[PDB]
Amino acid sequence: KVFGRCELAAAMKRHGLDNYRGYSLGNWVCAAKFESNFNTQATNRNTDGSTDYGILQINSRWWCNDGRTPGSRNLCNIPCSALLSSDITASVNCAKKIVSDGNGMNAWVAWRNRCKGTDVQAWIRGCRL
Ligand SMILES: [Cl-]
Ligand SMILES: [Cl-]
Ligand code: NA
Repeated sequence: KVFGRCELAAAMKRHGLDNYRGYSLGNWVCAAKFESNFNTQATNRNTDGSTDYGILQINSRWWCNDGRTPGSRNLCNIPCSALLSSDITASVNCAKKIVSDGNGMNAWVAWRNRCKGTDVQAWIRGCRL
């Protein structure tokens, strides 16, 4: 499923990302945009053999099991495919675990590179929340 920008902002809030660990909703929306273009089914192979999945491109090296990332962990205790669902519950929950891991959203390199330091409020501007 490919969400609309305001559609994704509302769902992320309903799912509690709003100011989670101090990250306002616009940070999350911004990250989702650049990681997956708002597409729950997005996947990309990393040069190390791991793969990123879903709207926030969560990695199989650490967070989910996809059965083909040797020596990896499954910290979110979920199969990576659950991160590709129209239902963003597993991606949201696993994202909360990641942002809580001590480096916050810097875990998302694309957030650090394209959102951090910018006016992220623009991502939820216009949206009824
Ligand atoms: Cl594996
Ligand atoms: Cl932080
Ligand atoms: Na894994």
